Amino acid sequence: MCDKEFMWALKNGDLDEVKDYVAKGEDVNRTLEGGRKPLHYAADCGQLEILEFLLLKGADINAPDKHHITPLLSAVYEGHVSCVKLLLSKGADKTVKGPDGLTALEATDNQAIKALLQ
Repeated sequence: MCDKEFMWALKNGDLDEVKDYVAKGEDVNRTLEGGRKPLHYAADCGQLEILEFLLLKGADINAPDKHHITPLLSAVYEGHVSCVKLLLSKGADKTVKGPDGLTALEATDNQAIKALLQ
């Protein structure tokens, strides 16, 4: 009944706001938009701090089924890749849901993304 605050937080780094909601009892898997999880906005723009958060609890780091993709690639085409680093540190593999060797290979040419293909 208020996705705005809940959602507008993942992106505006209001990590303190998304932290209060899950403070209830593990609920890191609610499509706030219509077909996306709170890990795309956090990865796409979570000051790299928000992604590790809602991931610490559950782990939509792989959940994806209809999105046929995992959030590590979300940061890949973002230039942040500060998350991908501490990301696979948990696993998240890299091609566990992408097309194929795309992951970091066909994703770009900067040595930061290629860091995940390491």
